[PDB]
Amino acid sequence: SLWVDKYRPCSLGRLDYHKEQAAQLRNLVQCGDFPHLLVYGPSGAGKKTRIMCILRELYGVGVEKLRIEHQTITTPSKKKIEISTIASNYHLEVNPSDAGNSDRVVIQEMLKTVAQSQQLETNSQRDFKVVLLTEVDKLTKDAQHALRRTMEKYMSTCRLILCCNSTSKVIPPIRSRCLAVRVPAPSIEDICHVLSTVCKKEGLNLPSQLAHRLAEKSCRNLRKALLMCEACRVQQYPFTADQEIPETDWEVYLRETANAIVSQQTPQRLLEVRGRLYELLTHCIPPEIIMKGLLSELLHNCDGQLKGEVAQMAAYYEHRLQLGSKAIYHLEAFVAKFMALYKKFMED
Amino acid sequence: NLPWVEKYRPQTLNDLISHQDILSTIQKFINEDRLPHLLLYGPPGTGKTSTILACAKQLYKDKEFGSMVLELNASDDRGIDIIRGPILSFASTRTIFKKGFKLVILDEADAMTQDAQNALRRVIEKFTENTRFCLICNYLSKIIPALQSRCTRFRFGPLTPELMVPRLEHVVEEEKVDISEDGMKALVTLSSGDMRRALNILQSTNMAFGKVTEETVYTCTGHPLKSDIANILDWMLNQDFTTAYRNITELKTLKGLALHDILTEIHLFVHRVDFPSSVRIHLLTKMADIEYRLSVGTNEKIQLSSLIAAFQVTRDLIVAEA
Amino acid sequence: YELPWVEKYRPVKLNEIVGNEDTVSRLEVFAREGNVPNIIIAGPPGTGKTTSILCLARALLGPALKDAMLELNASNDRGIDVVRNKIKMFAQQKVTLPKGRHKIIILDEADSMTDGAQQALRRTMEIYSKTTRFALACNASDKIIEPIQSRCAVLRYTKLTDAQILTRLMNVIEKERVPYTDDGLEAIIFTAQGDMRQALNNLQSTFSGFGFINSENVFKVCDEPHPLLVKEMIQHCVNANIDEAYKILAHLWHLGYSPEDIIGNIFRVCKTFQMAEYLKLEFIKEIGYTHMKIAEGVNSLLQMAGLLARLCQKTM
Amino acid sequence: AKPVPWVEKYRPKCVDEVAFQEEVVAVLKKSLEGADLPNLLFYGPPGTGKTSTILAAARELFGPELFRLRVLELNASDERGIQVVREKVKNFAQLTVSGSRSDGKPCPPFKIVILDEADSMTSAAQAALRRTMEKESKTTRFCLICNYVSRIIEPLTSRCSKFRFKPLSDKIQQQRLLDIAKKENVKISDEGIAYLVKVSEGDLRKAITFLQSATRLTGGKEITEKVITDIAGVIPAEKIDGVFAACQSGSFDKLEAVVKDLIDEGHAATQLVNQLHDVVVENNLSDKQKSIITEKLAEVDKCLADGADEHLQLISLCATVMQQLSQ
Amino acid sequence: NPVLRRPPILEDYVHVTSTEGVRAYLVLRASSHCLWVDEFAPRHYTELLSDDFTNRCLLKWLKLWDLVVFGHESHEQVLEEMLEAGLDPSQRPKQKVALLCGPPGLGKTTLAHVIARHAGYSVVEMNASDDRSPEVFRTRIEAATQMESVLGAGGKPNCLVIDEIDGAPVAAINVLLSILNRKGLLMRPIICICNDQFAPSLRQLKQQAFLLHFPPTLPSRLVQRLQEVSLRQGMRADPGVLAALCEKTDNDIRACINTLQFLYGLFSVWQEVFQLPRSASQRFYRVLHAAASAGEHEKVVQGLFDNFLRLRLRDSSLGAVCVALDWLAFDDLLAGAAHHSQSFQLLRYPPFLPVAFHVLFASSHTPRITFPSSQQEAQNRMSQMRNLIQTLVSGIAPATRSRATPQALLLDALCLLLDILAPKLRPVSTQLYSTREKQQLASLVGTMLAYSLTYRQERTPDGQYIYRLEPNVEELCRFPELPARKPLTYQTKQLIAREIEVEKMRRAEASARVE
Ligand SMILES: Nc1ncnc2c1ncn2[C@@H]1O[C@H](COP(=O)(O)OP(=O)(O)OP(O)(O)=S)[C@@H](O)[C@H]1O
Ligand SMILES: Nc1ncnc2c1ncn2[C@@H]1O[C@H](COP(=O)(O)OP(=O)(O)OP(O)(O)=S)[C@@H](O)[C@H]1O
Ligand SMILES: Nc1ncnc2c1ncn2[C@@H]1O[C@H](COP(=O)(O)OP(=O)(O)OP(O)(O)=S)[C@@H](O)[C@H]1O
Ligand SMILES: Nc1ncnc2c1ncn2[C@@H]1O[C@H](COP(=O)(O)OP(=O)(O)O)[C@@H](O)[C@H]1O
Ligand SMILES: [Mg+2]
Ligand SMILES: [Mg+2]
Ligand SMILES: [Mg+2]
Repeated sequence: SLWVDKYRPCSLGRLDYHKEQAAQLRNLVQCGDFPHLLVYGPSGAGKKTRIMCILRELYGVGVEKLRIEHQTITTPSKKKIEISTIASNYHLEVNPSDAGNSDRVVIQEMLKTVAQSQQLETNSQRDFKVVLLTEVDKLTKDAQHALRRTMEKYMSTCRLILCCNSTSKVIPPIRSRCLAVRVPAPSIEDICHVLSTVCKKEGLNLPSQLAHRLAEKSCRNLRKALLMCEACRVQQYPFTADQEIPETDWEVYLRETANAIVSQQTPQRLLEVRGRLYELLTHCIPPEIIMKGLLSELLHNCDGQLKGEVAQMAAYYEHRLQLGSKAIYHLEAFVAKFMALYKKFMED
Repeated sequence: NLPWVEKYRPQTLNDLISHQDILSTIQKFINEDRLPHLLLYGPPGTGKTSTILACAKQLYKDKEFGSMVLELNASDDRGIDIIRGPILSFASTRTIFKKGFKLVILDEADAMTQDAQNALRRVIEKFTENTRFCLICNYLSKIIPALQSRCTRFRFGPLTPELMVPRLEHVVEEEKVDISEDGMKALVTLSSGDMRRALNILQSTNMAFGKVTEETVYTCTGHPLKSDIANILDWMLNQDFTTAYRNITELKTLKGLALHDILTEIHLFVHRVDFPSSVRIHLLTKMADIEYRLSVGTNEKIQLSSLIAAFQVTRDLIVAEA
Repeated sequence: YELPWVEKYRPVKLNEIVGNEDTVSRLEVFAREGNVPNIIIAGPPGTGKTTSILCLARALLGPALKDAMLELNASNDRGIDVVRNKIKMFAQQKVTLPKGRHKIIILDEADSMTDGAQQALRRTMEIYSKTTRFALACNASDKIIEPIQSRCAVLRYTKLTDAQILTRLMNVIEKERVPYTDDGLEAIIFTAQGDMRQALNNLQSTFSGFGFINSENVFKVCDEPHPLLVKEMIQHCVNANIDEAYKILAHLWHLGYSPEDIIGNIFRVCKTFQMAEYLKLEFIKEIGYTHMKIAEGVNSLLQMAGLLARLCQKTM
Repeated sequence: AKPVPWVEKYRPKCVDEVAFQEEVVAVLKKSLEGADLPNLLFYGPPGTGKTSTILAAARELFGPELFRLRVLELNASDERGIQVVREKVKNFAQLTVSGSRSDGKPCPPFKIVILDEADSMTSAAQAALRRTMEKESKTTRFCLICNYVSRIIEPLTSRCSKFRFKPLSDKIQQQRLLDIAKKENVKISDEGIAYLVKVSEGDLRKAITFLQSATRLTGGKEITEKVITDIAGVIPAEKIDGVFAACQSGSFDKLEAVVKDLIDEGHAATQLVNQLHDVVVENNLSDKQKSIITEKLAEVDKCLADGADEHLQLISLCATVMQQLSQ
Repeated sequence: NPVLRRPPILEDYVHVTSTEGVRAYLVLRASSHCLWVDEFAPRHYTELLSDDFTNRCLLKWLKLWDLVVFGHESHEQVLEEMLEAGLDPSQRPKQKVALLCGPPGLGKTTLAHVIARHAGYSVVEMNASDDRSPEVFRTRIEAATQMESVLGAGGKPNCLVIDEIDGAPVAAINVLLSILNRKGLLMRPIICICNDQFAPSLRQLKQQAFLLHFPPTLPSRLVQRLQEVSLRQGMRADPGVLAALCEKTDNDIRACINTLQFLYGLFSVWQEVFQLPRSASQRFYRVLHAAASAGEHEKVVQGLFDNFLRLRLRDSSLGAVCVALDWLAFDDLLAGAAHHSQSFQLLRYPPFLPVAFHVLFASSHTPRITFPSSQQEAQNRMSQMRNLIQTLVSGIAPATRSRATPQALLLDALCLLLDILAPKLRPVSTQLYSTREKQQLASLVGTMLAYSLTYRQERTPDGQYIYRLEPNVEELCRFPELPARKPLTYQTKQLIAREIEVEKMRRAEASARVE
């Protein structure tokens, strides 16, 4: 069993970072009229830790007894779509963004179905029940309009906890009626604290300097930090400060992509780097993640008078990739513009 | 009683004005029996339904109007079902009374899918000597080019103020309202050549403020006056960023104006200003960027300060050019 | 009760069609021979796909046309039961036909049919091909599946070159003795744009509307933006002049033109304008971007002003 | 009883309870004697009480006997479907009763339908609403409630009477929130109340919901600035001073540090655009610098409205405020 | 000069100030009876036109199905090994149903018909979406199979050949799966044909079905078969137009035979774009009319994206590549917005995308224009990667699927997991292992039991065995151009696999004991 999820907290008092938000949420769920929640922050900050912790504090013992159900829905076109559901006897958890263009269909039908379902022995447990919408940000406009309709009509019997990142694409009038809970990414010292705790439980003597290296290469992402710690334990048990940390294959692939860019400024190297971009894109990783990795591994090389225009073109081609439908044209346009600007930079 | 728009629908080819060529060609078509299928396209509220209904009531009596004219629009469900329903069933059959061609009047015809347009254009080809269609639409560009290759297209165009005043004067004569000299000018400017908005805003400020002046209709409609836009552009080209931003946000909060109307009136004011050509190119580029920028749902104050920002760059440029 | 010119001057034989000369000649070779393969005819509207398929079916069958030819169209219902029943038991039927002549199912506007309709189509046209042959007509091949274009022979009809449109137009005009001006007839070409039925209807319409066929009459009964005004607009955008082009813009906006038709005629004039090739590419890209601004729902005069500003700044 | 939120609980109820909106009372008071009115559209920030004003107004025009029979109230964001626009309004106008009451008072013979929050509808739904207003212009009158003008389309606003609803502008909300705090036994100082007014631009309902949320988190503790800054979606001011200190002079390493230190905190980039815009338009920067920074803030808010990545765009926005601040 | 600091004489004016305040004002004033695709249908196995491996594989599958209905007793070696991967005790193959797929017009139906006629089966056909209700599909699915023959002393049996189930409604594939998974028993082989392999209705079928993905036909046998057809029909033997024609249609037999039957494009447009012919407005109008008459723009743009950088470009500013990329992205934006706004006015611009390339890449040098499009292969690889990651996240139990996103699992929690699952272990026996290795094996077997993955043996084509992952997760984590890490040994992998199976019966026994 991995220690990333084995030593996960259960109660709100055994949290390692953001104690004040933990106390605020504990006193919020201590009284009645628990409102609609919109939890947000960066990836790996620990939103879902707060969410199952809130579910632990809201209910009794049976909060981690989860199972997968499969529910079929019908589009206006005659086609059956099977959707997945992570559910318990006290709550619901749905990812509704897996259905791309039929997100309004599932957002109407599935929560109409669970709203029309009656809580058996409702006097014993609590007043209402909670529904998690795990990936909610990339839902489209009228899907989120049906979502706020669902929030309005079953306000007495079904409150929702929407979890996402980058709420700019989340519509305004769902943010008005939802209590906004913001979970920041843990700092370098809090990541070092929880790494030292997860090593002290498992009989380990991690030096502080290697914990700083793990925190600074995890880029404020605790799950990735604990996975690096696990992989470092697998690689070598005697821990030295000068330790080779096993970085993930797509980051070092982006590093090789970036040094293939800065090596040559010719169309043949552009063909090679377009092949590398295709190999990166075929693994179903998001192109904004590729863009961010390219800019992070690109700013370690370029001169100080050229970082600003490079960053502006990075934002420009990420935005036009979001407006478009095929990623490789905008990505290789960004790479071609960077090569043209760099060869103008060293040519003069 | 009713609103003035429904009380004065021109019932006679005499009452309507400023559409005399459409009048002459359609009466020339209908007297010699050479009327083709019609496609009437233009802005809203320039009288598309009124002329075809008066023409259909000119052809037929009231006692035979029910079997020679079928009226549909988009209030009903429209698509592939009702083209294979009432439309061709009316079109393929004869007349219950006497003899002659029939009429289908389809209001707001640009709201159907292109499959429905293909079904309807084949229906138009199949039955022509016994059915004469009439499709009223707002935009021509929502209609497939073969359908425009069937039915002759008539453009109504704008309602010019010099033949928009006397109908408003006639409804003023019939229904007594307190209206000053600026009332006709504000009616023919504010309604944007749409006479359905003219008789709706006339009833709105008659019921609301009683008297009809420039100030009453501009405060009821919420439009900014020319003095307001002159003050806004004077603050943008005169004061610094804090003072101009504070002045315009105070004026916009007090008067309840909207940034889209401010942008439109400012654009219609820029070409009055004798800007240098590069500065006007800068202004039109940035203002078109802002008007696309409001269309997605951005925060209005930030685009307001963006307009102030572009005008601050311009005032530095004109002084640097002077 | 005279018939319109679209149906009166329809061709009755396969050599009167001026659309695609090699395809028409091969269709006549198949009409005189008999073993016509499964064909699909694609192209823009008005090229004459329907009259080519109808003339091929007539010259094949002759007196047995009323029983050996099934014309299914867009105005008829084309559900799953229709391709299950009507097309199937037409393809299963027997007709006493000659040695080379074959049954014909004219499937006009096949791009508008649903996916299950084509799913029930495919087996039928593969199996019953010893007796019945499918002659599909369509506008865009993208809405039809690739297997149907595989089992058919695809016949791309081009947009008509203006010379053959002129030859047919002198044929119709000499058949009617309608007076004309030359530049008015070129205006009828400009209003056609590869749509020959549109050219015939606009000529028809225009003569019935106003005697002499002159640029003024056809441009009055059509009321598109004038080519001279939009061409002078693009010329004023070439030499970096926002103001002189904006008087033309205000002229076309106070005339009541919708922005969609303004930007469509702007692109259509910019297609054939005599300017630099890379400059034409940049102009077409900016006109396309403003056309997406229009199509997304921003139809102001300021979008036209920003289009003019972007065309002005792209010429230094 | 159920815990009622204090927005609809504390809304006005009668015609004269509207807190100085006597023009909206007077136009109708004229319409009582005139017995005729066109379509209506009330636009204004929420919590003002347009819906309660038109409910009491229709109660004055019909009476409690005819209120449940002649007034149909629908929420447009609850009825965004094109079917329920084109079926329920048709069924309401088709079922007609006479305009005569048992009390003997005269009554105008047209129906009343209300569509609340109609600005959230799309273009096609609003076009279908325009069609429903077009075909039912004889037997059923239309009134709409919205918060913004241009979200309602131009054909929908060309056939109605537009009424601006002004809220409690200044110096009334602070003591009102103090009465709510003393009624529910809530301890909150003057600066917290002033910050509650300041975080919402003219919005009462936002202030009541933020006070409800802060009292729910504290549960009886002091409402400090940190809790209100957390709930109202405010970046703390020291983060903006750190951003301006990093972007004033130095290298791109400190910007990347503060941008990656602003995304990590969980802050929305639109909130940075709003607050950074607020601190640029009020500071003592040059006009060219203020202009370039604010134009880029508008462009960044545009692309965040289009769904672009916040990280790269805050990097580019901080890069151009660095290139404007260092020079 | 448009600006005067002096106040206008008698017209209106607007003030302009600066940061200094100069205050300048602005002025406000049966040879001929059947087709050539029908007369040239191969009636025997000798004259088939497909890959010989595919025909042999399907012939061996229908030759091994003969046990229960007659009573008679690289990717290629993977397919051959699952062909001979044992038999079910009720004498059925482990691969009950075939799922041949591919592009149109290769001969899947012809191959299936002649193989069914070769293996002693009376052919019977099916179109799936022809009859799209569950009930008629159910009636035909238990009528075509599950039955004997009425003729004489047995006669010959029938095997069901379902065509066009790629577009079948999901209830029909559900009925077929429920009739396949019954354990009154399915006895006749079912031969399904699907055009799109990655259809969402077909995803549950492949996991059980036999798969024979059709490779494209080699052009040399295409050319000589078309030459045989031309010499039999009396057509002139011109192999250049046959090779070009077959290159244009992506090696589709229906298209070339129908075109040569009609006779008594892509490469021309590509050659006009990428090489000037041996005024500039004249070739501009010529390539514009060629791009307008090309019609199909999706494959043209897809091939232009896979060829515009392979030219011998001497650009010293890479400006042309940037402009071509902006043009391609503009076409992408415009196609997406024309899909969103449903406007046909925008559909006249993508003909200007290849034309622009002719202004940018009019290379005089003879261009190496490559017909296969790597964008299609990249889309297919991305799609099969997507099916693999949904299969993986379906593999997880709800306990962990809950803790993390599949996006976060793919980006941040899978390669490090593999690196955890690939430790350094000596190749010794489990009893000779120490205590620390024993609890490390306990941690590894707990991680595999929670993630539901195992190691399965397979035959390397050299004759020996090797052990692989059960969902083969390394192809979505590792990358080809990386420094390769040392994999686990054979002995460690097999001892871990026996520990996996031992823990599986262990947890089964404890779950039986608790209940
Ligand atoms: N030329 C005109 N002369 C007099 N009154 C006119 C004229 N044009 C419009 N009107 C008035 O405008 C009212 C509305 O006219 P309609 O024909 O219904 O508008 P429309 O042209 O159909 O546009 P729609 O229906 O919104 S697409 C009529 O009842 C007339 O009173
Ligand atoms: N090549 C041609 N030569 C002569 N007349 C033609 C030609 N093409 C079209 N026409 C005329 O235009 C009329 C309409 O032609 P159709 O064949 O119906 O057009 P189409 O090819 O079917 O395109 P659609 O159906 O509108 S998409 C015919 O009746 C002819 O009078
Ligand atoms: N060896 C061959 N030589 C010549 N023609 C052949 C040969 N084998 C098959 N054909 C013909 O070519 C076609 C074979 O393709 P089909 O199997 O019918 O279509 P398909 O390959 O299944 O692809 P789709 O998706 O059904 S269009 C048939 O028309 C056969 O008559
Ligand atoms: N106090 C803590 N103790 C141990 N682990 C923690 C703690 N806080 C967060 N984590 C770890 O950080 C990771 C954050 O993942 P998650 O909650 O999914 O955040 P996100 O939803 O943003 O990806 C979790 O896997 C969790 O194990
Ligand atoms: Mg009308
Ligand atoms: Mg046709
Ligand atoms: Mg098939």
